[PDB]
Amino acid sequence: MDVMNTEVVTVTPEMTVSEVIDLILKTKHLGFPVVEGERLVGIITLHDIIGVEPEERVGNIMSREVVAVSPNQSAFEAFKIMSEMGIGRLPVVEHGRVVGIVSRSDLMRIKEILEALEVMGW
Amino acid sequence: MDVMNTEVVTVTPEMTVSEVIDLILKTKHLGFPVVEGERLVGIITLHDIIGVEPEERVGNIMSREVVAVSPNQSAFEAFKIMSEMGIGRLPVVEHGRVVGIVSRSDLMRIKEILEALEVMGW
Amino acid sequence: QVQLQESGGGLVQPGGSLRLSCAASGSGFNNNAMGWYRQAPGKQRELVAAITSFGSTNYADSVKGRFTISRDNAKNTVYLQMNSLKPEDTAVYYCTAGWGATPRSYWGQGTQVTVSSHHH
Amino acid sequence: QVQLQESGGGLVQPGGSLRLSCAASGSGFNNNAMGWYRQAPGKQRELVAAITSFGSTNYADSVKGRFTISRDNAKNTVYLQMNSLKPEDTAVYYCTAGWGATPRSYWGQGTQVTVSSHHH
Repeated sequence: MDVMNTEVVTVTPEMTVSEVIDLILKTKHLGFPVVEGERLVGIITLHDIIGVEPEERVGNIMSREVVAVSPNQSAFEAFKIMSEMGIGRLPVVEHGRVVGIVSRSDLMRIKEILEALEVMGW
Repeated sequence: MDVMNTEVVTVTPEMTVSEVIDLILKTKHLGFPVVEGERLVGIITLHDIIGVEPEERVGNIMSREVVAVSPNQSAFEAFKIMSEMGIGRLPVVEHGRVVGIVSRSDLMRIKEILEALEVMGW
Repeated sequence: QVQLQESGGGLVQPGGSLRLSCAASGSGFNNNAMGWYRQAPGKQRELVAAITSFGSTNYADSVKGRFTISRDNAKNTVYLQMNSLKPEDTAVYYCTAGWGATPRSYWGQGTQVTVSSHHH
Repeated sequence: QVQLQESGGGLVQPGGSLRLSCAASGSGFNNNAMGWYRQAPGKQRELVAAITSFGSTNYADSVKGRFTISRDNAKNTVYLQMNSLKPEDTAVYYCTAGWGATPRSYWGQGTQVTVSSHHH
């Protein structure tokens, strides 16, 4: 899939809210896939850690319902899913293992250049 | 690369203009990559066969300057190249072998649905 | 509309010969281009040979000359004759159909061809 | 800014132990998460273990328990201790660095680890 980031920032169910906030401050990501090794087990967002004690573990806060896409799908399918579900990031998994991630932020900038493009083709 | 057709219609340098016209009438494609086996050796278009005798072979009419893309590139790079060069199709090769083809027609329809999309995300 | 059924194939001595056959059935078949692809144990699928309804052939350089392809248009059958077989020719050979010099639209289940020195 | 240099690795008996080491250099390294990936002869790259600056570990299920990872924060060095090694553990082991439970931003040149029964 195009517009896929292979350097995914993930967390484990045993990491604490405190360490996740440090990942947010470091990587500027507002959400992370939860993994056991590379196997996707959940998703966590900035909204989930609102008012949560910093010692709380991720596994008790994360959502186990995780929407994902396959590397065989296109960036336009991921854009459609993120627009339909209202989410800002979409993990890309293959055989249950996270192989990448697609952000709504990247595809929103990809739509702009597409409009900037296609005026040279006339 | 997204929006890639793996069922490429190709020709050989030894096929005749007559057989290429039959491929145009059958497949509705207005251009074909020229191959020796799977190795890309040239490109031929409908403009090249204008006024050419039907017994003429493809190798004497085709263009050996062939613009191509890698499967590691994105459909937006192929769209940019086709808009910049003014071509309607772009062969996708890897190790000199044609592995797919991307048409300007598909990407032009992909841009429309992108505008149709992104109104549900608001 | 279109179905392909391979035939033949097996174990052959290095330098031996072997003929693969493929019959195309279904009302959707209409003088399509037919060809052969192969896939080595740890490599990707790869074109061997192809032939159009006009009789125009297309060979991969590695099998050029050693392999010959022909087709019976009335019977919708393509044949792959292999000679001077090498151990590197060992692969699963798939019969394909479509249009052009590299037809990939329809595929058969594949047939195994093994080229290795063994007891005569 | 960031460079990784593997250390150790070689041939080990099935059920034996082996310790891999990796030192991170460069002014760009700043308490990054460090980990180990491996690639079998005919398979894709695959996570073995990882550890963050906070000390949080992450193991692939296949190596869980048998392998242990630790890191010296002052020396920017990560260690992979492998025990009860299996022939399926044979791979090129790459040292990685980045952020999170699966750091992939920076890579080392890799080091070979071979687990097979051989003459003592």
